[PDB]
Formats: sequence, C-alpha cells, structure tokens
Amino acid sequence: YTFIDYAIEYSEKYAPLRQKLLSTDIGSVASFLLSRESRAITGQTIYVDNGLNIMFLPDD
Amino acid sequence: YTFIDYAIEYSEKYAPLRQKLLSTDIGSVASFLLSRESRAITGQTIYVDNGLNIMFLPDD
Amino acid sequence: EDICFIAGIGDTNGYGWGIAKELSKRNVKIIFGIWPPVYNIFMKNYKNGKFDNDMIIDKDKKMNILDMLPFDASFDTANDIDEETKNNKRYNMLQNYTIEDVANLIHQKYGKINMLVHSLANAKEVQKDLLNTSRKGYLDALSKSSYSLISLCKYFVNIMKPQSSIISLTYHASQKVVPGYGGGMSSAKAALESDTRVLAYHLGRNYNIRINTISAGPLKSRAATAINK
Amino acid sequence: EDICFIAGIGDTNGYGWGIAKELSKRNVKIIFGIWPPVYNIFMKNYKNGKFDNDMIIDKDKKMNILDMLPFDASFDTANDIDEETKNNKRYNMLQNYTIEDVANLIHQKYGKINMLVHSLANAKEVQKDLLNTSRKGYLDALSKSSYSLISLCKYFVNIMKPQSSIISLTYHASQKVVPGYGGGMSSAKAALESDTRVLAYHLGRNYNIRINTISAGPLKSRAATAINK
Ligand SMILES: NC(=O)c1ccc[n+]([C@@H]2O[C@H](COP(=O)([O-])OP(=O)(O)OC[C@H]3O[C@@H](n4cnc5c(N)ncnc54)[C@H](O)[C@@H]3O)[C@@H](O)[C@H]2O)c1
Ligand SMILES: NC(=O)c1ccc[n+]([C@@H]2O[C@H](COP(=O)([O-])OP(=O)(O)OC[C@H]3O[C@@H](n4cnc5c(N)ncnc54)[C@H](O)[C@@H]3O)[C@@H](O)[C@H]2O)c1
Ligand SMILES: Oc1ccc2cc(Oc3ccc(Cl)cc3O)ccc2c1
Ligand SMILES: Oc1ccc2cc(Oc3ccc(Cl)cc3O)ccc2c1
Repeated sequence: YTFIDYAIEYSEKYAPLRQKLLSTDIGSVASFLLSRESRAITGQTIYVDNGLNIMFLPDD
Repeated sequence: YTFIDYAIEYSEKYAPLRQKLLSTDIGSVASFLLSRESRAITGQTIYVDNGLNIMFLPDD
Repeated sequence: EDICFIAGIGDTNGYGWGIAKELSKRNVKIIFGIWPPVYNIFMKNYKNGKFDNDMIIDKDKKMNILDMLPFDASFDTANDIDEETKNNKRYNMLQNYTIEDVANLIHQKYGKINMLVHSLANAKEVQKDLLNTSRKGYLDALSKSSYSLISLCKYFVNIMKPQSSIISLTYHASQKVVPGYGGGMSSAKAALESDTRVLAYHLGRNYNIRINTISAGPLKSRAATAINK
Repeated sequence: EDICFIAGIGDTNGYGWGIAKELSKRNVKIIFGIWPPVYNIFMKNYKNGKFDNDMIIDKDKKMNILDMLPFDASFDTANDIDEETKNNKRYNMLQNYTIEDVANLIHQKYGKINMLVHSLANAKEVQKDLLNTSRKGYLDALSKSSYSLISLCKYFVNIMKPQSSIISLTYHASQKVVPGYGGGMSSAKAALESDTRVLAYHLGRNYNIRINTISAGPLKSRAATAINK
C-alpha cells in the first residue's frame, strides 16, 4: 500500500514518541534554526522524526 | 595557560562561525528544546559550538 | 522585517507549507518559489480560495504571502535554459525563473532577505533501486536535489544580510538503507548533508551566515505518494 | 505555569546560569539545585546582591528565581548518605538534599513541574589522563556525571507532567579525543550521550517525556579551570 504508508505506519508504532508527525513540527524547528536564537548552530543535521532514528531493533 | 584558554582560543580561530560562544547561546537552544516547539525531537545530541565539530583540518 | 524565500512549494501538503505556516506565525514575510510546471495550477487554486483555511494561523492570524514566483532549481542562469524547456507550454508564458533571475527579481522588489529555505527534491528514477538507476537519472537527482542548494547559496548570498540563516530538508536514508528510496535520492541526500557542512564553513567564514539541514520523519505529501514501493 | 529545575549551579559563570537567564526570558519559574559545598557561599552572595547585575535580562526583566535548594547528585535517597558527609561542616546543617528528597520537596511545595536541566559534572581525577585514572576515580566520574541523570529521571518522572522535557550538557570529547579531558570525563560523556538515547525510549514510550543533550563549545566556567592540562 505504497512506500510512504509503510514508513508512516512504522514510525508511529516504533518511534520513541508515538504521535503523528505534522509538517508544522518540522516547521517550528525550521523557524527556530532560521532565527537568531540559534546563532551558535551551523553545519548540523538536526533530526525531527519523533526520535525514530535512535532505534535499532523494533519492539514487536 | 590552561586547557580552557586553549579550547576557547582554538574555537574562536577555526570555528565556521568566529565569535565568542556565550553561556546564553546554549541557554537559548536549551530553551527551545525544553519548550513544546521541539515536540518532535528526542534522544538527540544537539551541537551548539559555532560549528567547530564539523571541522577536520584547521586552516593555517 | 524578516523576509524568507521558500523554494519548493507546489501545494499545502508538504513541509514547505508547514514551514511557511510556522514562520508567518512569527511575522516573517514569505516568498514562495514555485516550480513552473505547477505554477499556474497553484495560482488558480490560490485565487479560488482553495488554500484559505490552510492559511489561517492558529492565533486567528492570516498567513501573509509577500509574493509567489515561478522558480526552477535546475537552471542557474538565463543562458542555461535549453530549447526543449524554452518552448514547453508550461515555461512559455513565464520568464525570470532561474536561480539568478529570481534572486535579482526578489532583490529588486523587496531588497535583502535574511532567511532562505530549500525544500525541494527530484529524482526521475526514484522507483528503481540504486543498482539499476542510470547515470542520467542519478545525475538528474543530484543536480535538482543537491547542487540546487549550492547554487541557491551562491546567488542568494548577494541579497542576504549578515547573520542570515539557511536550511534544507533531508532524510535518514542517506545514513541507513531504506529500500524503496531509490534512483539516487539517498545519494543526493548524502551529498546534501555533507555539502551543508562544507557550505557552513564557507558561508560562515566569509559572510557570517549559517546553514543547517533538517532530517525529517515521514509525511504523506504529494511527492511522497509518488514513491511507489 | 512552566517550572524548570536546574541541577548544577554554584555561580553565574557557568552554563546553568546562562540557561536560567534565557528561560526566565520566556517567563518560566526557575528552581536552583545547588551543590552543598558551595550552597552557603552562593546564598551569601545572592543575598548580599553580588549577582544583581547578572540577573538583568536585557528587557529590564529581573531574572525570577523561584527557589534555591541544596542538592547532591551523588545520593539517590536519604539512606545513601554516608556518615562522614552526613556530619561534614558543610552538610551537617542541611537536609533533604538527595535526589529523591528534592523531588518530593519540589512536589510538595510547587506540585508537578515540566522542565528538568542536568547541568553538572564531576571527576576527582580529571587531571590524570584516561590511562592513569583509577577505578575509583573513574567510577566516581560516571556516578556523579552520568548516573546522576538516570537517577534524576527515575525520581522526577513522577513529578513531571506529560510532554515534559529534559536536557543535559555533554562535550564532543566523547566522540573525538581531546587530551586533557581526563579522569573518565570523556567516558562519562560517552555514557551520558548513549543513556540519553535509551532514556528517550523509556521516557517517550511510558511517559510521553522527551530528553536530549546539548554538546556545548568551550566556556570559561569555574569548573573549566579545574582542567589543569
Ligand atoms: N515527506 C517526507 O516524508 C520527507 C521526509 C524527509 C525529508 N523530506 C524532504 O522535504 C523536502 C520537500 O518535500 P515534501 O516531501 O514536502 O514534498 P513536496 O512534494 O511538497 O515538495 C517537493 C517540491 O519540489 C518542487 N520541485 C521539483 N523539482 C524542482 C525544480 N527543479 N525547481 C523547483 N521546484 C522543484 C516541486 O514543485 C514540489 O512542490 C524534500 O527535500 C524532501 O526530500 C521529506
Ligand atoms: N564550560 C564548558 O566549556 C563546557 C563545555 C561542554 C559541556 N559542558 C558541561 O556543562 C555542564 C555544567 O558545567 P559548567 O562548565 O557550566 O560548569 P559549572 O562549574 O557551573 O558546573 C558544574 C556544577 O556541578 C555542581 N556539582 C558537582 N558535583 C555535584 C554533585 N554531586 N551534586 C550536585 N552538583 C554537583 C557544582 O556545584 C558546579 O556548579 C557540565 O555537565 C559540563 O560537562 C561545559
Ligand atoms: O521525483 C521525486 C521522487 C521522490 C521524491 C521524494 C521527496 O520527498 C520525500 C518523501 C518521502 C520520504 Cl520517506 C523522503 C523524501 O525525501 C520529494 C520529491 C521527490 C521527487
Ligand atoms: O571535577 C570536575 C572536573 C572537570 C569538570 C569539567 C566540567 O565542564 C567542562 C569544562 C570544559 C570543557 Cl572543554 C568540557 C566540560 O565538560 C564541569 C565540571 C567538572 C568537574
């Protein structure tokens, strides 16, 4: 049922935070990185994925 | 002249961003992570060091 | 007066829109860069109020779009437009849609900006696995999805103020293998993330400008639906 | 009402103070967790107005400190306190300074909080390179600098509201070698970063709580000087 539906399904079941990822979640992070508030951050890859990236083996 | 003076001087000469790192610089980022504005970020190590960590070989 | 150019918007279902919505929440003027092939269809949907609800900023505010310009990240300058695209129905009634032209266009109408967002990707062969992706497809993916960021910076840095900031979107596929994310997208994202570091050095030392990239999770956007796997 | 507990503040020259200052910019009540050895010196100075300037938040705002409590991150509960420190000239007259005691203390006076900052580190043998650090000094570094975070989480998770956030400070010496960062501090930061991930899993799944760690650059704090190398 399409690649994206698998990823979203997997992300909502195995990520540390089991919540729906909204485009505005990335939006608020973008907004912060674009402001002077983050003057000391540069050349970084910030993960905004409910933490899925830290998992290795899934629970179920 | 101590380790910290070497660390600071080296950071202000080779970091992608040449400027003094203030305790408030980390403070503003810590503020973002502690608020709901970062609801989708967790289990991460965010670098606030003017980008120093991305360097390998110093310029001169 | 913060001005932000968001390159890579064709609708309200992607991240670019989520980014614009959150920015205007903080009163920053937004300029959209729309891919020519869907520019008129976008303006049409915009004019008939199809995005009206999508523009209501939580706090009862209305999202303020300064301008919407046709923009194609695969063309650096005017003399880069080939006759095939030069005659295409979608690009005919449009002009000044190259990275350099829109940079000048924006500078001329609104002056210097201080925020830039790269939120676009393109891979003709995303449906084929890396092994069967062709050289033409692979390079097309890098050209449109990776190099486009470098060209944006090179040309836009001239119309940006010191201490400006730039971001782009990437996917973890560049670091760990995700079957289905083919055609060189993974390669392009890997180049994007590395280029971000290198560009951070140059833009940081020469202009005191910052650049970072966000590695987002899955979002059922229009382009996402495309990836059939 | 946002309430943040900052563990690790003995002066205004550290990161804890910079974090506190910035938080008060957003109007969050700050609760300080001071190490007993420097508690009296801190209070004495605070009261004698030796930090009045340091408490000025640009917009005239006066940093609002809700409470100041003695806190020792090496003791989980009251029966973990050995007699020697129990009767130490600096601790003897204080009470409820263990991790579990400050959680209950904060809970009984202010109720549930929603922000926790781990801003402390400690290594007796920091002056010795990793190769020549003793098992005792090494374990002491991991106990104070790393475990303290896990223990803070275990006890504070019951006084924290859902969707609360936790952060700690780390240093790049955990990933790359910096000679001079001894005593097992590099080891402690490696563990801390790793534990931040494992905890993000347990806290996220069970309590809807987030936890991240900030890898900061060099700051000439009081402790930074202890690194005689
Ligand atoms: N959706 C996700 O699950 C996901 C996850 C992580 C990262 N990303 C990244 O987010 C970014 C935006 O993607 P999205 O998923 O929101 O989808 P999206 O479909 O809204 O965005 C892609 C846009 O790029 C534009 N485009 C293609 N070629 C172009 C060109 N030559 N010039 C200008 N515009 C061009 C298209 O008009 C389209 O609107 C991409 O970089 C993508 O890789 C997305
Ligand atoms: N200053 C830097 O250059 C630098 C760089 C990167 C990371 N960090 C991190 O920042 C954090 C704070 O350090 P800082 O450098 O701002 O210095 P700091 O001297 O203000 O912080 C250390 C504090 O921890 C407290 N402490 C020690 N043992 C304790 C215990 N058992 N219980 C409770 N408190 C105890 C001390 O009172 C002291 O105030 C540390 O975790 C450190 O690793 C600092
Ligand atoms: O021609 C193409 C092919 C694929 C694409 C994927 C995109 O964004 C993503 C969608 C989903 C995921 Cl999991 C990652 C992405 O980068 C964006 C544009 C694309 C254009
Ligand atoms: O007993 C000790 C010994 C060393 C310490 C170093 C600290 O913070 C840092 C200071 C400078 C740098 Cl570069 C990194 C740090 O983690 C903080 C507390 C410490 C306590």
